[PDB]
Formats: sequence, structure tokens, C-alpha cells
Amino acid sequence: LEEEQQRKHLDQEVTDVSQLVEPVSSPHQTEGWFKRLRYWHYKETAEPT
Amino acid sequence: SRAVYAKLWASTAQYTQRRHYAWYQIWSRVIPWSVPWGIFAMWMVFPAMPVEYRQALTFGIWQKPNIGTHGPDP
Ligand SMILES: CCCCCCCCCCCCCCCCCC(=O)OC[C@H](COP(=O)([O-])OCC(O)COP(=O)([O-])OC[C@@H](COC(=O)CCCCCCCCCCCCCCCCC)OC(=O)CCCCCCCCCCCCCCCCC)OC(=O)CCCCCCCCCCCCCCCCC
Ligand SMILES: CCCCCCCCCCCCCCCCCC(=O)OC[C@H](COP(=O)([O-])OCC(O)COP(=O)([O-])OC[C@@H](COC(=O)CCCCCCCCCCCCCCCCC)OC(=O)CCCCCCCCCCCCCCCCC)OC(=O)CCCCCCCCCCCCCCCCC
Repeated sequence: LEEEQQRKHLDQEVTDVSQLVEPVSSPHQTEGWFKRLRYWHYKETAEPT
Repeated sequence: SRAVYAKLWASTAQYTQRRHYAWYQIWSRVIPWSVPWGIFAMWMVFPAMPVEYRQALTFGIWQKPNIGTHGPDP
């Protein structure tokens, strides 16, 4: 039902790169020396008890 | 009970330490193989060392071969 009652951005008409939707994710995340790529999602760290 | 479930969860908390105990057990069974391989190595490089050193590692037992040639000059 959510898929038939919500609107999709790809159904609107845009013409310029400046009008593209802005992501809700923030660019400020991973930090460190010589860390070239600055955005990630998943990791394999063990969960505690 | 929540108390029981907690103790079962914690039973496997020290995974990393138990793997280290595995390291010890296996390396104790393997390390004696260094003696056979060590004897053969010294056995191979023994003749390339000086005469003076060859008599030290054997406590004066080893000596030059006596085959009947290259004796003192009168
Ligand atoms: C008496 C003379 C003595 C002389 C000796 C020197 C004395 C110096 C005294 C200085 C005293 C005052 C300053 C103190 C600063 C202390 C900083 C500190 O400890 O950190 C605090 C604090 C630590 O907190 P933290 O939580 O760890 O934060 C760390 C950050 O998160 C970090 O992560 P982040 O995410 O925030 O940052 C992004 C990250 C990641 O960024 C990236 O990955 C992006 C990279 C983009 C690169 C794109 C390049 C494209 C262009 C390429 C061009 C072509 C090249 C190829 C072609 C080549 C052809 C040949 O960026 C970096 O990794 C930066 C890289 C910096 C490299 C600089 C290396 C310089 C080495 C100099 C030589 C040293 C000796 C070498 C060995 C010699 C032989 C034994 O750090 C900060 O807050 C940031 C400060 C960063 C400062 C960096 C610059 C310092 C410069 C100091 C002066 C040096 C002068 C040298 C010459 C002197 C001539 C006389
Ligand atoms: C019930 C059944 C009974 C049956 C009847 C009985 C059966 C038995 C009868 C046997 C009778 C003898 C038979 C003949 C055997 C000998 C003849 C012989 O065989 O000669 C070889 C024969 C000629 O021999 P040679 O070269 O003229 O011999 C010259 C000598 O070697 C001359 O060598 P060198 O002068 O250059 O060097 C000698 C030197 C060499 O010295 C060294 O290299 C090292 C010396 C320094 C050692 C420092 C050790 C420091 C640590 C000491 C620790 C002490 C602990 C004390 C603890 C006390 C506790 C209370 O040694 C010494 O100076 C004497 C040693 C005195 C020191 C005492 C220590 C000794 C070492 C002890 C080690 C540790 C042992 C215990 C270990 C376990 C416990 C920890 O060669 C041939 O016939 C070659 C034929 C061609 C073969 C072709 C092979 C195949 C080719 C194709 C290969 C490709 C295909 C692959 C095929 C693979 C096939 C598998």
C-alpha cells in the first residue's frame, strides 16, 4: 500500500543538475590519517554480550 | 528466566582467549620438529667452516682425515 500511495521523485521532470534531490545522509562521517574515502555503511565488528 | 538466559549468553564471551589457548596447544606439538631439521642443517654446513671451529663444536673429537698424503716437508 505504501508503494501505491507515495509519490516517486523519478516521476517529476527536472532539467538541471542543480535541481536534483539532496540526500538526507550527511557527508561528515569517517575520519583518519590518509583515509581517502569518507563514507561507508557496514562493518563486521563483534557484538558484545 | 532472564538470569538464566544471561549466563547462557555469556558462556562464549571469551572466544578470543580460547583461540589463544588453541595456539599454545598446537604449537607445543609442532615445535619439536625443529630438532631434526636443525641437526641436518648443521650437518650440511659443517664442512664449509674453518678447521678451528670444527674442533670446538665437537669438544676436540673431530680431527682432520688421515689418508696418507700431504705430510710435512723434511
Ligand atoms: C627546528 C625545525 C624542526 C623541523 C621538523 C618539523 C617541526 C614541525 C613543528 C610544528 C609545530 C606546530 C604545529 C603542530 C601540529 C600538530 C598536529 C597534530 O599532532 O595533530 C593534532 C590533531 C590530532 O587530533 P586527531 O583526532 O588525531 O585528528 C587527526 C585528523 O582526524 C586527521 O584526519 P582527518 O580526516 O581530519 O584529515 C584528513 C586526512 C586524510 O586526507 C586525505 O587522505 C586526502 C589527501 C588528498 C591528497 C591529494 C593530492 C593531490 C595532488 C598530488 C600532487 C602530485 C604529487 C605526486 C607527484 C610527485 C612527483 C615527484 O588528511 C591527512 O591525512 C593529511 C595529510 C598530511 C600530510 C603531511 C605530511 C608532511 C610530512 C613532512 C615530512 C616529515 C618527515 C618525513 C621523513 C623524513 C626522513 C626521516 O590533528 C588535528 O587536529 C589536525 C592537524 C593536522 C595538521 C597537518 C599539518 C601539520 C604541519 C606542521 C608543520 C610542518 C612543517 C614541515 C617543514 C618545516 C621546515 C622548517
Ligand atoms: C636389528 C637390525 C640390525 C642391523 C645391523 C646393524 C645396522 C646398523 C649398522 C650401520 C653401520 C654403518 C653403515 C654405513 C653408514 C655410514 C656410511 C654412509 O652412508 O656414508 C654415505 C656415503 C659416504 O659417506 P661420506 O660422505 O664419505 O662420510 C663422511 C663423513 O660424513 C664425515 O663427515 P664430516 O667429517 O664432514 O663431519 C662429521 C661431523 C659432523 O658434525 C656436525 O655436522 C655437527 C657437529 C657439532 C654438533 C654440536 C652439538 C651441540 C649440542 C650438544 C648437545 C649435547 C646434549 C647432552 C645431554 C646429556 C644428558 C645427560 O661429526 C663429527 O665430527 C662427530 C660428532 C662428534 C660430536 C658429538 C655430537 C654429535 C651430534 C649430536 C646431535 C644430537 C643428537 C641427539 C638428538 C636428540 C636429543 C636432543 O655416501 C654415499 O654412499 C653416497 C652414494 C650416493 C647416494 C645417492 C642418493 C640419491 C641421489 C639422487 C637424489 C635425487 C632423487 C631423490 C632420492 C631420495 C632418496 C631418499
